[PDB]
Amino acid sequence: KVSFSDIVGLDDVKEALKEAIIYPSKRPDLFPLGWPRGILLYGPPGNGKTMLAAAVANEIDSYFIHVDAASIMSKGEAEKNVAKIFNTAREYSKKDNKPAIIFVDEIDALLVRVRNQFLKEMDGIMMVYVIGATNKPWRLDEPFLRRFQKRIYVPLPDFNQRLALFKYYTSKVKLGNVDLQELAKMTEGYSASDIRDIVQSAHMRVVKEMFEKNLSEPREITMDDFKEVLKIRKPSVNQELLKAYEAWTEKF
Ligand SMILES: [Cl-]
Repeated sequence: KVSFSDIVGLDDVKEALKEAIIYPSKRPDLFPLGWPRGILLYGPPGNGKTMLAAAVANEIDSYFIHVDAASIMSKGEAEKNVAKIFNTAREYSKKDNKPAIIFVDEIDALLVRVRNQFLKEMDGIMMVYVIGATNKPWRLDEPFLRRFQKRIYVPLPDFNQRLALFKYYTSKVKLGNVDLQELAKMTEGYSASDIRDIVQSAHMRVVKEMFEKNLSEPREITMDDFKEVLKIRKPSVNQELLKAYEAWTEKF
């Protein structure tokens, strides 16, 4: 569904995806020195890596093949599955004159037989892209990383993104006099998925009250409800984990 224009902020992430995938897919003649087919999206979990990847496929009218690495690693059947993913990508790309994107969620789960088969297919496509997503980029060894020449940090949401997230999630519920700009100010450090969880939990407070009081509709959610949720629900990404991303980035 999603396109770049549905996505608030992330201007640097968008630019880096345009440079790596959208521009060369639209104008391959403008990249005579070549371009990477392996894009690594990395950073804290619950920040829209999957949605960014889907949005890229929409921008370039690509086929999108969504792969979860943990499901491949629990199949033998696994090498066959890796081969079949890349060959489906190739055959559909050529047959329809259209790029194909293989999105591999939790790519670090591949970590050696599957790892080796995977890298051989990467070398082989080098119009198919592989976007790998990880929140543990330190788990990838340097040889593995050499097939991913574009590495993009996807950050925690900033003020404008948090505000758009609250607007989106709360449009589904009944709010009282709740200033969404102040909820966004108070949530510096929380991830996109923490924000969804905050709204769900604030709604759960009023629903639970409605049942306990035997009423038929919940009351409006108030600022008091959100603050009570934020006392218990802390950012799921702490300072330690964030400095690990900075250290990995400067190193790589
Ligand atoms: Cl994510």
